Amino acid sequence: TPHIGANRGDVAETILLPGDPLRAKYIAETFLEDVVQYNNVRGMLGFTGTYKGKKVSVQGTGMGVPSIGIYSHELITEFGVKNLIRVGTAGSYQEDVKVRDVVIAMSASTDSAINKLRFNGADYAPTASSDLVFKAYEIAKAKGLNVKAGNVFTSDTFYGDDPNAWKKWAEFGVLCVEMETAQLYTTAAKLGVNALTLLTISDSFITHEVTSAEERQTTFNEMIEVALETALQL
Amino acid sequence: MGTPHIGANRGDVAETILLPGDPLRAKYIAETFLEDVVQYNNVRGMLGFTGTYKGKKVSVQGTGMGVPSIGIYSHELITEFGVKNLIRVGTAGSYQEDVKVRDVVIAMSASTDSAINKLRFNGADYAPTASSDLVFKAYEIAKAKGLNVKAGNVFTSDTFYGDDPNAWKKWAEFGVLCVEMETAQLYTTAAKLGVNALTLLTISDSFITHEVTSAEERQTTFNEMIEVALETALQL
Amino acid sequence: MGTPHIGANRGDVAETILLPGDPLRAKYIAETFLEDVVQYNNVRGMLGFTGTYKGKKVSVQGTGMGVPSIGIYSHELITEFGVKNLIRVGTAGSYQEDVKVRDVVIAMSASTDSAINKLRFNGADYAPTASSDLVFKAYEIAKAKGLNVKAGNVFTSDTFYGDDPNAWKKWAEFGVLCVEMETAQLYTTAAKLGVNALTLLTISDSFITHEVTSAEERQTTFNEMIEVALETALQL
Amino acid sequence: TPHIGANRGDVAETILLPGDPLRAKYIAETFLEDVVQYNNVRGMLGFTGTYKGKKVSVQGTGMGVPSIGIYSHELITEFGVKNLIRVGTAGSYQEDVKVRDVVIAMSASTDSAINKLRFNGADYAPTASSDLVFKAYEIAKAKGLNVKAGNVFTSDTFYGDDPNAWKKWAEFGVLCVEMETAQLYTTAAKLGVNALTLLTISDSFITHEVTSAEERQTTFNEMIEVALETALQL
Amino acid sequence: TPHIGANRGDVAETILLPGDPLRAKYIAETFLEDVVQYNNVRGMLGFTGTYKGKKVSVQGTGMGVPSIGIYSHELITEFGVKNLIRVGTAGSYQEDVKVRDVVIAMSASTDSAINKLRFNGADYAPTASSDLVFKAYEIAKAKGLNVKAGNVFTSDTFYGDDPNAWKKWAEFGVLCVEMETAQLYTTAAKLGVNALTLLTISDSFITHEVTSAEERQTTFNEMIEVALETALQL
Amino acid sequence: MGTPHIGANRGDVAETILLPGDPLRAKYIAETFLEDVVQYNNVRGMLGFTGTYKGKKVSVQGTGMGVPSIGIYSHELITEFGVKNLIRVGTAGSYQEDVKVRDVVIAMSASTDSAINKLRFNGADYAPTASSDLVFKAYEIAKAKGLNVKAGNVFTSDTFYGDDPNAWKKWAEFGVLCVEMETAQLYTTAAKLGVNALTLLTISDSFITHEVTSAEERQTTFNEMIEVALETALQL
Repeated sequence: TPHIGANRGDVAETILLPGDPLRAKYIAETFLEDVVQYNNVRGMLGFTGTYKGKKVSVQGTGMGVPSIGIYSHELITEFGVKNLIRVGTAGSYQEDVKVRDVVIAMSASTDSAINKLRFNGADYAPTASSDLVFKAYEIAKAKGLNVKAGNVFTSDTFYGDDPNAWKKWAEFGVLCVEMETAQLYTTAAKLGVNALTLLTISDSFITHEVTSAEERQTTFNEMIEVALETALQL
Repeated sequence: MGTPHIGANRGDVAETILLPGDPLRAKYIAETFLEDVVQYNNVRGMLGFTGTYKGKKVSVQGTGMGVPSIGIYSHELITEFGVKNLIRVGTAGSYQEDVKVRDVVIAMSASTDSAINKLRFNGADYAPTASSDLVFKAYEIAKAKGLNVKAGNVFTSDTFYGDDPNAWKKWAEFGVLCVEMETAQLYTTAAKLGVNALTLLTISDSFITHEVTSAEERQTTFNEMIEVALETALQL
Repeated sequence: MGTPHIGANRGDVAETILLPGDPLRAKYIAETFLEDVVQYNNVRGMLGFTGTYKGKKVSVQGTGMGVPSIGIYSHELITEFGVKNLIRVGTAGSYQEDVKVRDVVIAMSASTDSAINKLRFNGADYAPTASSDLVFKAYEIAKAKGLNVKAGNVFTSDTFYGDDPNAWKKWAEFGVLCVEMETAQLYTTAAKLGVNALTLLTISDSFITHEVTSAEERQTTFNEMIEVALETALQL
Repeated sequence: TPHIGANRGDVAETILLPGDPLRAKYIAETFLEDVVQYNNVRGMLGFTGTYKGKKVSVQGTGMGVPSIGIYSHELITEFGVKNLIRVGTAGSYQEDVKVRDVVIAMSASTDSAINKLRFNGADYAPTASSDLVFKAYEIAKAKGLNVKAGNVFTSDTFYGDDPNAWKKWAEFGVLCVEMETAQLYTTAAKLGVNALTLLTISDSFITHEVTSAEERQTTFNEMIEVALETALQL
Repeated sequence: TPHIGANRGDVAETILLPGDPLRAKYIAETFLEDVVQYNNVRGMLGFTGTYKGKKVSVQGTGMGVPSIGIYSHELITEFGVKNLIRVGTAGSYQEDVKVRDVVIAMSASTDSAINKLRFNGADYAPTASSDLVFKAYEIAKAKGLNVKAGNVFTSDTFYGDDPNAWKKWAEFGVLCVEMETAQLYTTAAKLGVNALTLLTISDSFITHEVTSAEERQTTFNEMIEVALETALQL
Repeated sequence: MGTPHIGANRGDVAETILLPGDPLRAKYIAETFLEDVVQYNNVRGMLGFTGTYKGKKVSVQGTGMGVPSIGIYSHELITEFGVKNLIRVGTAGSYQEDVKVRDVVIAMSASTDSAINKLRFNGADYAPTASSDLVFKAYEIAKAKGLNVKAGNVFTSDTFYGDDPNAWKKWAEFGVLCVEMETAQLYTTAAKLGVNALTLLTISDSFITHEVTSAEERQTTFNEMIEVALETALQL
């Protein structure tokens, strides 16, 4: 409510969640029919339309655990959302994981304290909904995409103090780093709904390639198609 | 051209910047208080503007909500665009009976439940702290404006919707004035990079009372805060 | 010859291994499902066997209970004996009403109260995660076998007899399927060493219901799990 | 009571708190009139007198968070003290911060666990009373002292294992290291009273200058004058 | 019960606890008369017999804090065991501590989280029963053994990532590393019974000597004799 | 001459030192038990003395209260003045019914809520431990003196006035004998620097009973403890 200026009914049961509200705009204009914009509070654009006849929503979450914490909670509790598919970007930690590859997050490691606080310092592993993982994987394979499914690192920090810090995570099989998933999976689990993160590799700690701002906003089409086809099967 | 989060050139951003959380509030500040306004950023809709206030160049830009979001923007602004003075202008919820709605709070420091510094200092407690020159200038301006100003510790929360309704009380017992979501990061980043930072906050609600205020009332108080921030900007 | 915990030579262990906690369960699996069985380990009574399943070499070995115990065995098996695929086959207690006794759980990941990774990552939260190729193969086999299969997060407990009877509930609220004592270590070690790991679990009891099952019933379900693990082994 | 051998009434509402009881003695003999010694328990000297007609107290706290924890608590709860002004010494972490400079602590970073324990591992920032900060700053400026006001580090450890450990703190703007303030500010906040720390730089991690024991006890007059003038305005 | 397949009465009041069940077998066959095997669940052999006329038990615990946590709890609560003497192996952290030396653990440092969780992150020091320490020390000295008594490190990890990690512990006087004692001492203290760990040095971080599997199982006789003589006096 | 906290020369301090928390107790010990006493320290009023006991040189010095205070004094004494044996002689509050007022406790080890070692060992649990030679000598002396002596774990508290009246109980359930404020630091420092340390404690009050004792009674028991410490000193 304080953050989404709309009524229950305005948002579909399944929603795609880019971090960038302008990417939500792009998805809505490019892939959906009969689009209605239901939110402009804080510029966090949210749209509802149809994809091949099925109602779907798309809305920006902003960057970081706390921002997506706010939007995922409100979407679930106040708008009755049941399936949440993050479509985001991430920096590769693996030579095997290339700029513009698509990755499924089975789980999310994190340096956020959100769960450390709640479990008295133990290690909760935020985990994807298996059904969504399986469906998204199958759709991807049927499309010719060599999609990997594994652990991603959700960081609070884009500009770390130590340029070599990523290497410890990569040694333990972490595919890439992004900034939202540990929170999305935690909240989905807590509230009894379903969540999946798909990512497009936008930067690389191996080769140091950086995609442009325009490229991230309007050209990562493969992940969007996977997410939409996934939504269609839910 | 720019950074992956700010699509502008060096020179497009003034040396002093105001930092509302909401990019629509940046647009409002720019339209309301600045002359000859140019928009330098639209990446991710994170509106940023540059204009003059009483003849002096000043910028204003949304940061998004939360420590990680402002961490990205403050870092890029300082290292890529040469920003020297960063003044957050936000809203907060009061934890104290004598911190009333429509009061202005100056953050001397920020407590937090974010893990950003716990990681950095091997589990020790770093206290993110405001630039004193900015605290002193802002206080004297606010006072002379006749405003009800408090200066103290604020709580930078990582979690808006927490498990425990009463958890704020522990912080309130230890004198914390109010809760917001950005300041510990702003102060840490400015300290690391050797620049100047200040957070000003209008009290928009109270965990203690349930006083209601009109939109006109809220606008007037917000404008007062912005004036304090801009008159501060003038003296740097 | 060997390591201080496995008294065998390189070559004695197949590239894929099943890992019951109980070495008497390793003996049972070997006798029941494997041909031309050779025992390669008796050090500390930690029985390990190598035989063929449908003509393919496969090993099976007890790990002991707990993160430190499986930490020793998995490390030695991988680094000294060249094991590439490690499939734990265990029992677990259900934390969920729809995770019923005699169900099979595939661990996609493992939460834990062990400090092994807290130490490694400076207090951050590493999520030990299964090899997806093994998760996908095992799921499809179990499904086609008509089994009631769930795939999700399991809790690797350091303490069987804890101070607090209700402590599991916090984990259950956050979707944890069941509790066991080895998986976070198995997944972390396999990830570090660049090999493949999977945990399969039969639900032996419930924290929610108190359903009773016969030994024949328990044997049948256990055999089904082993078949899934061995049919998975076949495709690697 | 177990630690201060005196009755309510014997201590003034405003008190100066050096760590060194012999420095309390010095302040009392040098700056106060009509001095009465109210405490000698454990040799922790405490005096009450007048400064320009206003009643003030001065008492040693001992070194370290736990010692000042004891004395600040007893002073507030049993003796009705309302304003607590620590006048201490500290080692510089900044080239800008010279031996014999005076510093105001706006806040205190710490490696003490006192607050980690209480806030479930979150980061409480012990903070000075703004009124005292402003008054002390103004008095200092009117005296010709270039006083800095910023973050100080309260350590449990004088002799650290790592000779380079201080450098991380200095990178993040920490002015100097002392051993009391995080506790004084925490207790003052908890009990609803007012606190300020003034420090004289007695050692330097930059130049390695060390002042003598005599110098710390009887020659740091500038901070004492600021504190007394501050008390006078309260 | 789930882990020990026997009835109250089958186990004596004093028990020796090697980690290795085959070492329990060795002790029982070599030192005890009238031996009965009371446990074979999970192959964790347990025996009861007499040593010089006094009933004693010996049982394997398995390796690691969680495994001994299980067996020590069941032994105490369900079988009425009152004295628990671990007879284990450990790797030396001190040039002074040689392969085949015998060590008494007065206390156990640990990297286990078992107590961090329980004491809100404070530092509980698991400590031996003084009576058993004194008796075992005296017996050892009367045998000609130069026995050391000090702090041992209970680790969850045999194969650490950092080959130099042990050096910090050795600097602070840690004698050797093993994998059970912090748990045994914690549980004994909690349940109000008595515990002692004796160790034989089986590996050395100084010289890199490694004893064989056979040697650990059947040749560490000196510690066994000390433990048995200790039991006899209880 | 000296250190910033001890105003004396090398040679002024004996190789064995007794360490009361209270410097007035150091003065009392020196006057009561030592011959040919010289005061070597008055810095910060932290009285230190050197005299002979039965012809042997021994020192005695106040440490102040708390881990940080004794951290300074023990470090300087060892590294600058060549002290080899450090024996704290203090008071403590009992956590146990069979640890009665006027009993003597020998600290085998010290639990703590200080963060000194949590920082040092990356969040692991170091157990500060007494020198066994000193534990054994002191126990045998105390026993032969007919004293009621206990040897075990003590709790080194960082906070005298804690938030929670019942918090000691957790420690009491896990066998902790009593609470004091210095020992974890003393034992850690002596271990680091390769020297010998022991804490002896007279039980001055009880968290369990509320027994009252006369000053004469308290003096007698304290003198007994000092005798144990000094007879121990004699044999080093």
